[PDB]
Amino acid sequence: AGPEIVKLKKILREKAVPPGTEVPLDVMRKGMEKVAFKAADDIQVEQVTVAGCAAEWVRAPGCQAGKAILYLHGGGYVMGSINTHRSMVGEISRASQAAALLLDYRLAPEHPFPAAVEDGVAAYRWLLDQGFKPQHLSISGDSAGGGLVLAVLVSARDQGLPMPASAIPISPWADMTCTNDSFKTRAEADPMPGGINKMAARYLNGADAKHPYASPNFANLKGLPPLLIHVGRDEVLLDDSIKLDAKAKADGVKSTLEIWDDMIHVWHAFHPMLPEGKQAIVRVGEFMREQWAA
Repeated sequence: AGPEIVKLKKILREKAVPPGTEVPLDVMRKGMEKVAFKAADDIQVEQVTVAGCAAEWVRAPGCQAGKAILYLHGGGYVMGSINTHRSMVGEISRASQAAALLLDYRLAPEHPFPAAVEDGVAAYRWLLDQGFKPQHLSISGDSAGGGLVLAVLVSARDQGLPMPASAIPISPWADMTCTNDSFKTRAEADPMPGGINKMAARYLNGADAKHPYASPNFANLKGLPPLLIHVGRDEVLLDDSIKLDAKAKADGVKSTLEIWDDMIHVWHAFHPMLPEGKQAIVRVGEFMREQWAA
């Protein structure tokens, strides 16, 4: 284990709210906003509106004309924004030499499932309408946002939309039942989970937790484009990614799973102080670019 991850783990444990204290949603939202990394100052940004949602085009230096990432941010379907994610997304734009469309999709409990999926589908539709070719498109996202990547592809496929060249779920939450072994197995190693059930409850609002667009580990994934799945060994959501990968394989989908030893939930987001964070982002961009050559 690098010294950075050890130090980051320690920091994350100090700051965590003890297990079981109920933090109000508005407190969690504001906290997440207040601690958001500022994006690199060579990242520029352009505010647009897409499918009735605020979005930003997030363009690092070196972007290729004609290419785009639909980016779907994490936050358990209940929090996160353009602000919480602009930094990391700017580094994914840098690594993939493509502009990212960062969508402020509708969040539960105000807008429960399937609002976020409708927003992602419509955003993808918007990109095709703007004239981006599907073979020039990628979709990526972290945590809740990473399951939503898969939910969007499935829903889009069902609606006759063409698939993009690739998809990169980062630490995807793709199974709202939260029953996988790793919630027990990886819980000690994970400094980042009865709070994950509250999110699920807020998102679902009574809907089937095995609904394909809520929990794409139960969806038919046939026809989806090549996947890169990043997950940390040291995370409660390990099993979501292992099982996602197996599902995709079974379903005929080209899938590459990288389990990064010693890594935590969306360790990418800590790229400013974590060498592996930077490395994993460079890898995401490498894969998007590889898939854009094939």
